Amino acid sequence: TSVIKIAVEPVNPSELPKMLDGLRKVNKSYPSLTTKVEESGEHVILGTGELYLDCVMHDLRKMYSEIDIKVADPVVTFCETVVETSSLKCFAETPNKKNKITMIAEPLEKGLAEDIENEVVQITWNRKKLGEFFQTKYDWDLLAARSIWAFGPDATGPNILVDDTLPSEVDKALLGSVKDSIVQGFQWGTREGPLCDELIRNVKFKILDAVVAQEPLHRGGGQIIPTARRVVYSAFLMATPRLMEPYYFVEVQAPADCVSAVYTVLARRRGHVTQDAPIPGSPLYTIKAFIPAIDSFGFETDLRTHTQGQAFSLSVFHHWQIVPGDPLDKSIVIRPLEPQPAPHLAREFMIKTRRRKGLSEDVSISKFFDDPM
Amino acid sequence: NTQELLDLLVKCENKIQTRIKIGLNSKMPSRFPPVVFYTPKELGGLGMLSMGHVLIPQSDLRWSKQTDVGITHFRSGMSHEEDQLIPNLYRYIQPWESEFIDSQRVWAEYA
Amino acid sequence: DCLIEQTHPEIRKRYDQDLCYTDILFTEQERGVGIKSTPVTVVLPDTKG
Amino acid sequence: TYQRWQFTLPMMSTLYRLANQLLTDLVDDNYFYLFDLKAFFTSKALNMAIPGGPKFEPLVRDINLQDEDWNEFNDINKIIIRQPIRTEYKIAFPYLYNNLPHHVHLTWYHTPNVVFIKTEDPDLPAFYFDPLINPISHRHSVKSQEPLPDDDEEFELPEFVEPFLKDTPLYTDNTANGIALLWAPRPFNLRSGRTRRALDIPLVKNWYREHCPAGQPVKVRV
Amino acid sequence: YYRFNTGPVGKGPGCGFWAAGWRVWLFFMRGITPLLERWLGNLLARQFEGRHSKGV
Amino acid sequence: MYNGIGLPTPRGSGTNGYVQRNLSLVRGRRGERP
RNA sequence: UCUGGUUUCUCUUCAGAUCGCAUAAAUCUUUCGCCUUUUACUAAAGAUUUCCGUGGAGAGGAACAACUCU
RNA sequence: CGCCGCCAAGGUAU
Ligand SMILES: O=P(O)(O)O[C@H]1[C@H](OP(=O)(O)O)[C@H](OP(=O)(O)O)[C@H](OP(=O)(O)O)[C@@H](OP(=O)(O)O)[C@H]1OP(=O)(O)O
Ligand SMILES: [Mg+2]
Repeated sequence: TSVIKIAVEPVNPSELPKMLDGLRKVNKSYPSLTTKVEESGEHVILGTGELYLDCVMHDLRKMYSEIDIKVADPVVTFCETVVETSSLKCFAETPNKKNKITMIAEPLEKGLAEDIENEVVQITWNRKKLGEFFQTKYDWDLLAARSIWAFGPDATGPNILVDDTLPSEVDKALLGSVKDSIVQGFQWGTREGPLCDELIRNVKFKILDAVVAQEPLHRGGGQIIPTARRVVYSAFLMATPRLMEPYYFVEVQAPADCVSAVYTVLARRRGHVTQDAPIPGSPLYTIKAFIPAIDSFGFETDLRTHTQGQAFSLSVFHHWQIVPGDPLDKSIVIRPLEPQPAPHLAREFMIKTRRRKGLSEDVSISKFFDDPM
Repeated sequence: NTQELLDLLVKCENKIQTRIKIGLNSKMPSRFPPVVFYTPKELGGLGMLSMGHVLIPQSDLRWSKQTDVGITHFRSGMSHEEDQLIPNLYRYIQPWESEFIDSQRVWAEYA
Repeated sequence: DCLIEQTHPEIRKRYDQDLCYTDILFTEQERGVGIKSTPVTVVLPDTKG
Repeated sequence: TYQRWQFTLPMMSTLYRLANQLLTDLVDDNYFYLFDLKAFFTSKALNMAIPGGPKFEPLVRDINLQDEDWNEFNDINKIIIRQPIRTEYKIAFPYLYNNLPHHVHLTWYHTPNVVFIKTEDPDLPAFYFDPLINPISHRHSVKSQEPLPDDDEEFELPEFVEPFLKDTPLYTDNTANGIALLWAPRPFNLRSGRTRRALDIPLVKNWYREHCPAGQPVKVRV
Repeated sequence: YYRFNTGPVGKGPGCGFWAAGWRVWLFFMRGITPLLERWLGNLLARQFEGRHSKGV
Repeated sequence: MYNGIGLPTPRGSGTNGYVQRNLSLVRGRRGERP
């Protein structure tokens, strides 16, 4: 997953379509690059690695658009989840004042989340076959296993839906189950992020109950997608959600003479060293560890710097992990500089992304998520 | 508080040092020491007041134009570091607010 | 490069620096890691030949 | 006129043994990370320095200028900082950590890290500085062709049933110094070459282009 | 001089590795020989055939 | 330059350089040697 | 059985190769820093030469040229 | 993380 993400800007704001054409030529020349433009006007580029983005910016600056270019400080694309189940049930409203869809949300297991991320189950299967697979894998209820519908982001991400927690027949007249409107609303509403404009993962949403209008051709049948949007991530953000940072799995080859330096540069950067393996052949041997991607900035450079040239490291994208802190923490004072070793760094990590293109702060459940009448 | 004037005093003080050095055609730190300068006229010499030996401050240059960061990374002043500790003039001049707070109570007790 | 020097009977084989001229870009001859490939169409004989 | 020379390997091994106490044990160009000529060109052009490296004068690109609203919308106390961006990150590659580059050179990355176990004892396959995790004397986990020693002598001609060589072993007295001289520095890995001059040849050349040894004064490092 | 003193060797003089200063003061005369060659040729011209007051 | 700063013109001003470190700072963890 | 040549000393132009596994000075045009005017200067870029050496090529000899590659 | 090291013409007339 291309996870590092830098903002890009021209020095002169006048000659903007020339760097647009150069950036498009880079995107043609570099396939794993993904460029985006947002409501705040600045262009952003997410790529795979540091030397990859190095060669990208080299060919962007001095071959395809020969203008001076300012960049921002690097940051990674981070994700969102919930860790416990819901403690309160949501509420719905529409401009027809007709529907009332109440629902909740609860987490999953990370192995089957990686399995559905790695195209193990597919939407082209039969209903009962993948129902029986999910049945024998996640010891689920039989009546609610086969009653699922289309999956989350690109029908692949672990954001599944289960309709049959609270009993199966309510109306079932015309729509009666999530078929076209709510499914496409979740397709169009899972990439644009709920909390701080970042995606969700490892959370499934289950409807408690719902009701359809008397005539969806006359009343709201296409006027319930932002309602479904608001109710889904209102029920998500009321369950005390958390953020997820990526780790890099790192493999280091190093001699035994300068060995403690990689341990000191991982323990300073919160490294959980897993495997110290003496390999046959070369006296240099391997260290397999986990490091945060936000602390991966110049990892191999400083690693070769402390080991005076003897060691070498490689980084790769690992799956998501839980950050030290919660986004909904209030009455807390965050210093602008002086990065925190403290266990409440996620509040800083989300206010410094809502000071970005973002939204407006004070995300408590008062205005857009619930109606305290 | 003004760092750019503390740099200017260090720049001009060593410049008049060098101007007196080229009058002797010496320009040497070891042959022509600063002991020649920092001695009073009553015992003999020229008699001058040190502001280069104040250990002028610096800051993070990336965030110096951005935000008041505090105090970090002291910079040396003059090229004299043999631990003689030539004092600064301002530590023997009474400040503004001390003079005003003393003046109010002095005139109050005088009345 | 070894198989293309088998192919080409016109060589400037390495004496001082390496002859990795398949890494063609200027940002991959100086790093020495390779950023952009370029595939080569050749012939190879077998033990029949 | 004393132009071109060709030596032999024991004679040059004696030269390599007599040329110690001023020659480095460095074999590859991996100790020179941020000590390369191109990294020093980058440090010259980018108004920065390596701790232990040179400090040049800047060039034509002294003063940058961006007005208040544009770099305000670009940079406030807004970026997610975890560790400060050091100057070694920019001297490594000045393209995503630093803006507006010119007169810049681009350095080397990851020569394949030769380790070169030295020898002080005969019997060249010494098997030292080398662990081994393979369980010896018993392993089978994959199928193999011909599990049946049944074929009798039919096609191996006895005039050349033997291997290629038995007239000499794979090691003798002057092969350890040869493979030690294979990974030797530049004046010793040749066996043949040209004649230089007494002002041409540098002697203090691999000393200063290193790291600074600890426990030394400030005048030796300047 | 700080690579003689490593180990039990001694602080006193004996620093007799002279090739390095020798090479750079050969590099001096290597570039200064045509310069003051031309200067002494101009000196011999100014001394032996006289000066040019209002020529060039 | 250890991290960010130094002096580009030591020959212009009447100084030699050598920015020190502020020993009067207060934070939790700063050492690397012990 | 025929084919039959390495060094050293003198001219002869071409050099595009870390011409040299290293690297001196000067001139001009600009930016600086000491500076009173200047030569002596500081140290960065741009472009020219000078200079200590080197590379391959045409000849005339001599040095064991007859040992012998072919 | 540690600048900097100085000669002369300018005056005892031609
Ligand atoms: O005074 P230091 O800064 O410590 O350096 C001195 C100095 O060398 P430098 O002044 O050039 O740096 C001496 O040379 P002098 O200038 O005093 O003549 C030299 O002696 P040599 O002339 O033999 O090179 C030797 O001093 P010493 O006499 O003790 O050998 C040396 O270093 P150390 O003083 O640290 O030994
Ligand atoms: Mg005059």
